[PDB]
Amino acid sequence: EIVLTQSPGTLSLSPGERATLSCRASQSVSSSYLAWYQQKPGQAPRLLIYGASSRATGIPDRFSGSGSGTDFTLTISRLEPEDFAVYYCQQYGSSPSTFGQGTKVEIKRLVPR
Amino acid sequence: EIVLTQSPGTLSLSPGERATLSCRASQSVSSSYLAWYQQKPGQAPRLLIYGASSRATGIPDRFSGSGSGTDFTLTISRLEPEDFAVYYCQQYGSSPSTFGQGTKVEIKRLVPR
Amino acid sequence: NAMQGIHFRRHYVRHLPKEVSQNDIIKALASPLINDGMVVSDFADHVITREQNFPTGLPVEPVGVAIPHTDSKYVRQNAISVGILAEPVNFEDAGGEPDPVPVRVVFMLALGNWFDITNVLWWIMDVIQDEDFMQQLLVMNDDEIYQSIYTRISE
Amino acid sequence: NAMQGIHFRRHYVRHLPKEVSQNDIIKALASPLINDGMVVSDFADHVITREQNFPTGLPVEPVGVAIPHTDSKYVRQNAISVGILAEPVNFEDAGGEPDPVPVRVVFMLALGNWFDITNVLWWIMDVIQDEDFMQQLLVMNDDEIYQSIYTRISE
Amino acid sequence: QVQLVQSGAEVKKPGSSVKVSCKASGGTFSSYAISWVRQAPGQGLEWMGGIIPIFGTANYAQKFQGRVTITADKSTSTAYMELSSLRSEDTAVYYCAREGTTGSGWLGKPIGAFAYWGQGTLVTVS
Amino acid sequence: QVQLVQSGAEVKKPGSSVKVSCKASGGTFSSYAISWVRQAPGQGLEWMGGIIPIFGTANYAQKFQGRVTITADKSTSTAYMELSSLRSEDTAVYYCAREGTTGSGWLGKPIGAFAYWGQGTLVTVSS
Repeated sequence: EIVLTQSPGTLSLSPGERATLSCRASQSVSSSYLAWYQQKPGQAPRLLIYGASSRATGIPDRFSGSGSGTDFTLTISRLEPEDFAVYYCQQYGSSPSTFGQGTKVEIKRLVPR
Repeated sequence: EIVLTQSPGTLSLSPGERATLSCRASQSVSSSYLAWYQQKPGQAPRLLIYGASSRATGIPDRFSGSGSGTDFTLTISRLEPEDFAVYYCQQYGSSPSTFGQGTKVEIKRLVPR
Repeated sequence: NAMQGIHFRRHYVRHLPKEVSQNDIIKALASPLINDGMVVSDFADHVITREQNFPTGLPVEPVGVAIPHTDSKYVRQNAISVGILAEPVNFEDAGGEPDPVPVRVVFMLALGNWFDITNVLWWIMDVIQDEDFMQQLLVMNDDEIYQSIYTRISE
Repeated sequence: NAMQGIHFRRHYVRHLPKEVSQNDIIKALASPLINDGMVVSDFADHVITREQNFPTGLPVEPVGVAIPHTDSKYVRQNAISVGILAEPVNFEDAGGEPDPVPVRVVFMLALGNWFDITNVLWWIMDVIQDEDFMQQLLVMNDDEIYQSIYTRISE
Repeated sequence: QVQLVQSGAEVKKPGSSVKVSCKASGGTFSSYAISWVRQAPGQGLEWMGGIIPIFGTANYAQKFQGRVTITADKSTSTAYMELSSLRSEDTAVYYCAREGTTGSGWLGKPIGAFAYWGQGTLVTVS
Repeated sequence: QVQLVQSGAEVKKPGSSVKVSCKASGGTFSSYAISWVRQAPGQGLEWMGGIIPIFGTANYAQKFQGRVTITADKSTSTAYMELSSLRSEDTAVYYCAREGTTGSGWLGKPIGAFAYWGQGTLVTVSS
C-alpha cells in the first residue's frame, strides 16, 4: 500500500516554541487527500487539518498544514502543555486509507526546578 | 466490609422523565460519606453528588441526592439524552471505600422495529 | 469541485429504448467506459452483482434516478456514464424499502477512490434538485444533454 | 464541619514538662485517648513508628507544629489531643526538607476513617495561621485552650 | 455537531465474535461515509473499512476482509462493526468515525477526512 | 479544575510488574487524597487504595495489599501505582482519582468524594 512515514518519532520542545512535524509518502498523494489528527491521552483523535492545508472547524491558526506530493508538514506555533499528544497524518486518496505511525509531541518544563 | 446494593439494575425511561435510583447499604453510613457518580461507556466516572445531598461543582440542578443511614437516593428530575449512562453510589465512611454495582439508565424504545 | 477528476465525454451519454432490461442498461452504460480503458473488462458483471444485492435506486421526484456502481478496485480511471431511458425501468430502493423505484435517468459511477464517492453522490443529489433540468433530460438530444451535464460538472 | 464526629475534652489538652523527648510527648498525648478507649493500647508505639518513617512536622513559625498519628486501624473512636511544649522539640519536616521543625504545639490525631484525614489537616492548617492565636496557645491555660479549640471545632 | 456514540467495553473469549455499535446523531446519516478505525494498546491507528449507508455495502481493508462485517441501519441511524474469530491480536480500542462537511445545514459537501469520532469501544480478548 | 494525566497503556506478560503514573496539575498536591481505582472492562469500580502525599504513607484495601504499592512524589506532583506479579485477571483500566474541595480557590475544605479522574490506563496481561 501507500506508506506514510512521520518524523521525528518524538519531539520534545519548550512551551511557546514552534514545532515542525513531517509526513512523507512512499508515492505522491494529491493534496486533497491528506489530513492531520491530534490524539491526546485517553481521547479519540481530533481532526486538525484536511486537504493538506484546510483547518477544521474550531481549530486555531497556530495549527498550520502545508506541503504537496510526497512531503507534507504540520506546524504548531506557540506550543502549549495541553498540546501533549500523538499527531497522525492520514491519506484517503484510495482504499485502504493509511496512517503515519505518529509523532509524539512532548512539552518540557520551561525551566526544571 | 460494607456492601452497597443498587436498584433497579436497569431503568428504561424516555427523555424528559424523572429517574429515581436507590443505593442500599448493609450497614449504616453517615450521610457525610455517600457519593454518586455517572459513567458513560468508554469514559471516566464523573462525580455528581457528595455527602449524600451536595451537588459537585458545575453539576446541573436536575441532579439531586437524598437519604441517610442505610437508604440513599439519586434523582434525575428531567432526563436528557446525555443522562443515559451507568450510575454508581460510593461510601467512603471507612477504609476500604466500596461501590454499588451500578444502575443502567437506558432510553426506552417508543416504536417497535 | 465535487466532480474533480471525473472524466466525461459525449460518448458517455446515450438513450436506451424501452426494451432494454436493467442488466443490459448496466452493460450499455459500461460499454464506452470499457472501450476507453476506464474500467476492467468485466466491470459490468460486477456492477450487475452489486445492483442485485445492494441496489441504487433513489425515489426522487419528479424523475426517478439510479446510481449503479461497484468496487473501486474494478476502476482504472474516474468516469461517469449517463443513460436516459425511454420508459421507466424499476430499480430497487437504495434505502432498503420494499417498493420499486421507476427510473428514467441512470448515473453510472466509476470511481477509483472510495473516499470520493459521497462527493459525487452529493453532486448528483444537488444537480437533480433542479426539477426543470431533470425534465429537460427526458427531451434533450445527446449533444444537448452532454453540454448541460458538462456545465454542471465544470462549475 | 471538618471536625464533625471528633471527640475533644479538656482532659485532652496537656502542658508537657521541659524534660520531654518526642517519644515522651507521644506517650503523654496518647494517654487520655487510650484510657477513654479511643485507640488500641499500644497506640503510642504505632505513632512513634509512623513519626520515625513519615514525619509530621509543619515548618510554620514562630510557633512550630506537628501532627503525629498512625494507621486508622489502630483507632476505635475519633479524637484529637493537644500538647503545649515549654521548650521546642525537633520534629522532622513532613515536606521532606533536611532542616528540623522546632515544635511547640502538637496535634495528635486519632481518626478512624482514612477519608477524613484531609478534613482535619485542612482545619489544622486554617487554625495555625492565626498568628495571634498560636501565640496565645503558648500562654493560655488548659481551660482557655479547651474553649478556644472547642469554638474552632464548632465552626 | 454530529455526535457518534458507541457501545460499551467487552471482554471476549478467543474465537468468539463481537459486534460494536455506533449511533450517529445531530446530522445526516444516509449519504455520508462512516469508517471504523482500530488502535491496539499503545499503538497507532488502523483503518478497517467504511460504509456509506444509502449504498448498503461496506468497503474493507484486505487485512480485515472476511473477518470484519460492517453494516448500517437507517431506522436507528446506527452503524455496526462485527469482528469474528477473535484473537489476542484483536485486543484494541475500536473507533467509529465520520467525514466532515462544509457549508450550512446538514447536507453540505463532504470532506472525506474524519471530522467526527466516537468515544471508542475497548475489546479485550482473554 | 485539577487535571490528572496518567501514563500510557501497558501490554504485559504474566508474572511481570507495572508502574503507572498520575501527574496532577492546576491545583494543590500535598494535602489532598489521591486514590487508585480498578475497572475491568464492562464491569464495576473497585477502590484499591490511596495516599495523602504530605503524610507519605499509603492506605490499601486488603484485596490489593501486598501486590500493590502506592507512592507520591511531591516534587513532581505525581502519584504512582505499582502492581506486581501480574496475572491475566489483572487486565483492567486503572484510574487515579483525587478528592474535590469546596468553595473558590485551591485550598478549600476537602470533600472525600472523587471530583477529579485521570483518563485511565489499560493494563493487559496475557501469554
